[PDB]
Amino acid sequence: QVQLVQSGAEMKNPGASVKVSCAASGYTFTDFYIHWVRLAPGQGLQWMGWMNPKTGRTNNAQNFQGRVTMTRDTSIGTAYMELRSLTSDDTAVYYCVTGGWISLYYDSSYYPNFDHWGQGTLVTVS
Amino acid sequence: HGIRPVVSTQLLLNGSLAEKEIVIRSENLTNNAKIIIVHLHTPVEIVCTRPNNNTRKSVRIGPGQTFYATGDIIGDIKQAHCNISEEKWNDTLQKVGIELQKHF
Amino acid sequence: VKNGTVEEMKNCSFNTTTEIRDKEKKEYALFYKPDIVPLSETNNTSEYRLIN
Amino acid sequence: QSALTQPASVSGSPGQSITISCTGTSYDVGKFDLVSWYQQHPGKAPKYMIYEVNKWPSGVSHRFSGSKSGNTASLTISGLQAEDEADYYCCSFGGSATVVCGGGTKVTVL
Ligand SMILES: *[C@@H]1O[C@H](CO)[C@@H](O[C@@H]2O[C@H](CO)[C@@H](O[C@@H]3O[C@H](CO[C@H]4O[C@H](CO[C@H]5O[C@H](CO)[C@@H](O)[C@H](O)[C@@H]5O[C@H]5O[C@H](CO)[C@@H](O)[C@H](O)[C@@H]5O)[C@@H](O)[C@H](O[C@H]5O[C@H](CO)[C@@H](O)[C@H](O)[C@@H]5O[C@H]5O[C@H](CO)[C@@H](O)[C@H](O)[C@@H]5O)[C@@H]4O)[C@@H](O)[C@H](O[C@H]4O[C@H](CO)[C@@H](O)[C@H](O)[C@@H]4O[C@H]4O[C@H](CO)[C@@H](O)[C@H](O)[C@@H]4O[C@H]4O[C@H](CO)[C@@H](O)[C@H](O)[C@@H]4O)[C@@H]3O)[C@H](O)[C@H]2NC(C)=O)[C@H](O)[C@H]1NC(C)=O
Ligand SMILES: *[C@@H]1O[C@H](CO)[C@@H](O[C@@H]2O[C@H](CO)[C@@H](O[C@@H]3O[C@H](CO)[C@@H](O)[C@H](O[C@H]4O[C@H](CO)[C@@H](O)[C@H](O)[C@@H]4O[C@H]4O[C@H](CO)[C@@H](O)[C@H](O)[C@@H]4O[C@H]4O[C@H](CO)[C@@H](O)[C@H](O)[C@@H]4O)[C@@H]3O)[C@H](O)[C@H]2NC(C)=O)[C@H](O)[C@H]1NC(C)=O
Ligand SMILES: *[C@@H]1O[C@H](CO)[C@@H](O[C@@H]2O[C@H](CO)[C@@H](O[C@@H]3O[C@H](CO)[C@@H](O)[C@H](O[C@H]4O[C@H](CO)[C@@H](O)[C@H](O)[C@@H]4O[C@H]4O[C@H](CO)[C@@H](O)[C@H](O)[C@@H]4O[C@H]4O[C@H](CO)[C@@H](O)[C@H](O)[C@@H]4O)[C@@H]3O)[C@H](O)[C@H]2NC(C)=O)[C@H](O)[C@H]1NC(C)=O
Repeated sequence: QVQLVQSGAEMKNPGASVKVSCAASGYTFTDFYIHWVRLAPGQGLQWMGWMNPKTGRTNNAQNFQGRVTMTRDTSIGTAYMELRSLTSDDTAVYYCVTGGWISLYYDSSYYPNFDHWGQGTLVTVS
Repeated sequence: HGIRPVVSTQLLLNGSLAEKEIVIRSENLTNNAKIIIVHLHTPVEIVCTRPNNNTRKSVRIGPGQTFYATGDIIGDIKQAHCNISEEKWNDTLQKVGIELQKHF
Repeated sequence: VKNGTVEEMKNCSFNTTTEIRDKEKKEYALFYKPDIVPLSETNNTSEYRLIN
Repeated sequence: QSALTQPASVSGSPGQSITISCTGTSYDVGKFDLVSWYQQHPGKAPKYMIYEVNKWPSGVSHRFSGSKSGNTASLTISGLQAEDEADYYCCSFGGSATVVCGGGTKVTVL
């Protein structure tokens, strides 16, 4: 029932920015966080940032801080992430992942329950 | 007794308990202006918390003395709140009801 | 960030007298909204005072 | 090393259980126990196997299990099969509210 359909392979040159989108269904989109993870070849899973679709707060790992920005719109129910200062090492597969459940009373951003995964986009540089 | 110098306005926190029954106390229950104290037989547990993860900033103000203030919220923004077990609060409130009935 | 039942605070930047008593620097700190009041009849919505 | 320390090798055979370990700093996964493990077949998105060190979600086989102690958290595969030919990624609470993931362990029917 859950599905996160994503954009296509956004091949781009170094120096520019790459913007990926993942459209959500099944889950009530405002209820669950969206985390982002990256499979850089050679390296393992590499985590970029979370975003609260209900509030809009975002954070990034120190490798990505200041380099990644995110946005969405809850009516359509689609999520976006954009990466600045693209380079060759960013050639990787981006994956849009959701969970845990958002609450006003206990923080559950960092709770790494990547419940459902989108099919991917092959970002290639270049 | 080891009296608690507790600061609390609408509810009494970590206080002492009555030995056998819930108690009500007031200088004159006829007056609408006078406060009425209620003292419980068993406690009703309350838990409060800040889910916001503050970081303590250290600002310097003049000769050496520091002024501390909230820095960034390292984490997601969340609501500070309190909790009470609903059924136990209902039971305690209805029992204070029976004790209010003895005077009304 | 959208407001609501989240208890958003105000990021207030202000000048301080540093350890060099007759010299100053800009400094920032986050204060809860009840701690903060709009300034004065010389009205500017972007400028504030502590409630004291 | 970097991010999360994790092995990259196989140490078992079909029908035998295999245990895999994960580690960061004491500020990292050793703090809370917020851990999860994922399983990636080639050309597929990683599936969701273990969460909070010792729990698992619906639809997942009972074979997988895990534990932690101090700064080390581990995943245990029970009775390897041919379906286990995959890569297994550790992920956990990353400190300063971040989340991090490790290099990944290849698994085979060796
Ligand atoms: C103070 O106080 C306060 C209060 O007052 C508090 O707060 C709180 O807290 C708590 C604690 O934590 C919390 O809790 C949480 O919760 C969450 C949520 O839950 C909920 O929800 C869900 C969902 O729902 C939805 O959907 C459905 C379908 O499905 C539908 O139908 C409905 O309706 C809903 O809807 C939506 O939308 C709408 C629109 O309109 C609206 O209306 C609504 O509202 C919404 O929004 C659900 O599901 C749930 O339920 C469940 O659960 C419960 C509990 O447990 C139970 O009871 C039930 O029954 C169910 O169950 C389950 O399970 C079982 C077992 O056996 C089974 O059988 C069944 O079937 C089911 O399945 C509710 O309702 C949640 O989420 C959480 O939990 C989670 O997480 C955690 C953390 O991480 C963990 O630990 C756990 O374990 C879990 O996990 C899980 O999940 C997740 C997600 O969820 C994931 O991630 C993971 O992985 C896992 O998974 C699993 O499961 C799932 C399900 O869920 C599945 O799917 C899968 O596959 C697997 O299997 C928790 O619980 C709460 O929330 C809060 N509140 C608020 C308001 O916020 C505080 O805290 C205090 N403080 C202090 C300091 O103390
Ligand atoms: C409370 O309020 C206080 C203020 O009173 C806040 O403190 C301030 O917070 C600011 C934001 O974090 C911070 O500004 C930053 O300072 C650093 C200093 O090193 C500076 O480098 C930053 O500059 C980048 O960001 C600004 C926008 O903020 C951009 O306009 C600027 O161009 C810079 O972006 C470029 O460089 C980045 C690396 O620095 C790149 O990652 C980024 O992609 C971008 O790249 C460009 O070039 C690329 C090609 O090379 C291209 O691909 C790309 O598209 C771009 O063109 C920034 O100015 C203040 O320093 C800070 N001040 C103090 C006193 O702390 C505080 O955060 C508030 N707190 C809360 C909780 O709200
Ligand atoms: C609520 O807020 C509080 C306060 O912010 C949060 O607690 C804080 O959490 C911080 C962690 O995010 C923690 O910071 C640590 O500070 C120490 C200095 O005292 C510092 O050493 C730590 O940095 C190392 O560890 C982190 C992981 O925790 C690594 O990501 C980092 O890269 C550092 O490790 C690197 O250096 C080690 C020593 O050389 C190496 O062994 C290690 O392999 C790693 O090497 C790689 O990175 C190098 C660059 O760093 C690179 O050059 C090298 O080549 C390798 O690639 C860390 O920053 C605060 O101490 C802590 N504060 C308190 C008061 O608790 C709390 O988490 C928040 N709550 C929630 C729920 O998040």
